[PDB]
Amino acid sequence: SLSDEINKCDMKKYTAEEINEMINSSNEFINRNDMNIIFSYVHESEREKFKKVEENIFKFIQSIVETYKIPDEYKMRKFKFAHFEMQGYALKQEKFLLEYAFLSLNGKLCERKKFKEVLEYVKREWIEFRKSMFDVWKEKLASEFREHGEMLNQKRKLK
Amino acid sequence: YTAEEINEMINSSNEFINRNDMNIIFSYVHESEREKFKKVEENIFKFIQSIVETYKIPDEYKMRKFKFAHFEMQGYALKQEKFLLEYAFLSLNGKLCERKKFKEVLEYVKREWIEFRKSMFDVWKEKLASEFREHGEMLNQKRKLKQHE
Ligand SMILES: [Cl-]
Ligand SMILES: [Cl-]
Ligand SMILES: [Cl-]
Ligand SMILES: [Cl-]
Ligand SMILES: [Cl-]
Ligand SMILES: [Cl-]
Repeated sequence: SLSDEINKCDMKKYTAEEINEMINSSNEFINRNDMNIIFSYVHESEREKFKKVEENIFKFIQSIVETYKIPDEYKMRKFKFAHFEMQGYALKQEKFLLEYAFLSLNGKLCERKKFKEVLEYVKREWIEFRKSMFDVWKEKLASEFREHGEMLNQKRKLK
Repeated sequence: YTAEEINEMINSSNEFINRNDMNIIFSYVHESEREKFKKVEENIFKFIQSIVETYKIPDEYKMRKFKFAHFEMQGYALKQEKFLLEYAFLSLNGKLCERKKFKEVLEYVKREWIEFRKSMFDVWKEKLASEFREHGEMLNQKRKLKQHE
């Protein structure tokens, strides 16, 4: 749609031409800003292309769904869990490539102080993530189960 | 890998840290956060068990909803790990790099992603095709069985 194009044009930070220009620059060295811009563009490009692969898989499985008149309940539940498994494999691939890029672009050593700072931030963010997850999912499932339980009691009272 | 070994490594008097240690610490930390996440899920599920018993909700509904919630939570946990891996990569990477070397790394990352995408397409077409074709065939057979009364 039109609004999706306007919202994207109004948000664009990088072009493909800019990125190719940066990659192909005659400059012997490349600074952290330019490296971050390129990795942000690449992360985004790989994220979009991955989604197109998932669409193509789901379009293909749709042909089997229609051949065997498979109900939507089964189709959507299986598509949902497959999406999760594919995300899982993509994270594992990105993890290896981030480690590859980290070791290839830097020296053998890093300041222990800086490493300890990053590590303390990761640990604090995980505690914060876990607290939030507890509160969010406890409420999501409580409402869903309490509601379904009220619906059952209704059907039970009727009989 | 012990909790004493990793605390010893982080608290080392050594001014710098090598790859071997940095990876052995991030592996231990990824594992520790993975265990701690599972404890949060258990706590949620224990709480929902109280509502299950209050309304006498059947196990079939309970387990199916717990399975789906698990995958949604793990989905958010993978996204959180991805952000924190990216955070650590950008924070520890140096201010300058030889452009030649950067271009080489970038060309490798791009080729690996093309290879990943080709493989993923094929692998997941096969996993879901077999699963759906099998479920479909069993549905037709169950339908013919009821229709032949
Ligand atoms: Cl079904
Ligand atoms: Cl990557
Ligand atoms: Cl470094
Ligand atoms: Cl499972
Ligand atoms: Cl992490
Ligand atoms: Cl890293």
